[PDB]
Amino acid sequence: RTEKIICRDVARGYENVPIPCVNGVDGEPCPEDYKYISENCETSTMNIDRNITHLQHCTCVDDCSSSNCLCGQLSIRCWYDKDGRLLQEFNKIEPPLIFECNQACSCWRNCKNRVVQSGIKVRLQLYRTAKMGWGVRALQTIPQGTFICEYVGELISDAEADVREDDSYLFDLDNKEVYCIDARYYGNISRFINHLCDPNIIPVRVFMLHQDLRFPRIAFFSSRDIRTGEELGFDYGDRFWDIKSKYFTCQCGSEKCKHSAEAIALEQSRLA
Ligand SMILES: COc1cc2c(NC3CCN(C)CC3)nc(N3CCCN(C)CC3)nc2cc1OCCCN(C)C
Ligand SMILES: Nc1ncnc2c1ncn2[C@@H]1O[C@H](CSCC[C@H](N)C(=O)O)[C@@H](O)[C@H]1O
Ligand SMILES: [Cl-]
Ligand SMILES: [Cl-]
Ligand SMILES: [Zn+2]
Ligand SMILES: [Zn+2]
Ligand SMILES: [Zn+2]
Ligand SMILES: [Zn+2]
Repeated sequence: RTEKIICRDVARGYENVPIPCVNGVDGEPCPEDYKYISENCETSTMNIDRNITHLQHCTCVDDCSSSNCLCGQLSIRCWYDKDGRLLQEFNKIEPPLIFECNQACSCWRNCKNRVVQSGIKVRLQLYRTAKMGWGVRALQTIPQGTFICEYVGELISDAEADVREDDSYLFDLDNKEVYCIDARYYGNISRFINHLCDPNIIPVRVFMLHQDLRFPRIAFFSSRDIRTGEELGFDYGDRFWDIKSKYFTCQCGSEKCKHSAEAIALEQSRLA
């Protein structure tokens, strides 16, 4: 059985780079049960605050690399280095909110605080995994702290999420009324990223063209150096697995697996 290229670009030209789809495992064609979108969509009135006068913004007359950048200060500091990668000191456990520069800033569109809004730069592939359906892998080495892709989908209310049958593609935007990104019907490449118990990417809340704090955009950055061919994955969290472990178990394969049939059996036994 050969590896076949089934789609030259699942994004249909909407990303900076093509994202091909291949299958070397089984006879499944390229997934078509969803609509690919490169940016979040709305299917109801969300009333996002898009008032330009409500934007906090910088007065920077340089490239925004000084500690005088208001946008950086909103993030404690700008966390991007000269090549757009998170600093080694970045809090990978409890990430701060990132405020990127925006249309109200005095700075230029190429300033040092515009990583997420510049879109996908790394080379990714949608591929058929052995045991986890479709997944997303790197076609190249990716240093720690590199922006990968955004978690994109349909913005829905908590109450709408509570009525959705298929909850397998939900990303929660928790706050203190709350919202979800549902990637089931409308999503980007991130909808295909599997759970790994030892993750190589972390989600980060970012603000760009608006600063309505109810609607952070979710940016995945590598949490360590990623090798060519390595499957991308993040921790779906204990909530997902509480609901789902009764239906299927984790196939991540890691010695550190917390959600496999074996690991679940050890915990059920260790309970006695
Ligand atoms: C199965 O994984 C998740 C399920 C749900 C879920 N599920 C059900 C919807 C249909 N009803 C009948 C029962 C609940 N509801 C909600 N929310 C939003 C916040 C809390 N609200 C009070 C409840 C509505 N969030 C979820 C988040 C999930 O994983 C997120 C991480 C993994 N992603 C990245 C793949
Ligand atoms: N570690 C893991 N073990 C087993 N199945 C997983 C997994 N991570 C993700 N999945 C599967 O993928 C769903 C999340 S959506 C991720 C893409 C999915 N593999 C697909 O083919 O479309 C989960 O509900 C589960 O069905
Ligand atoms: Cl094609
Ligand atoms: Cl409102
Ligand atoms: Zn600035
Ligand atoms: Zn700037
Ligand atoms: Zn700015
Ligand atoms: Zn696992």
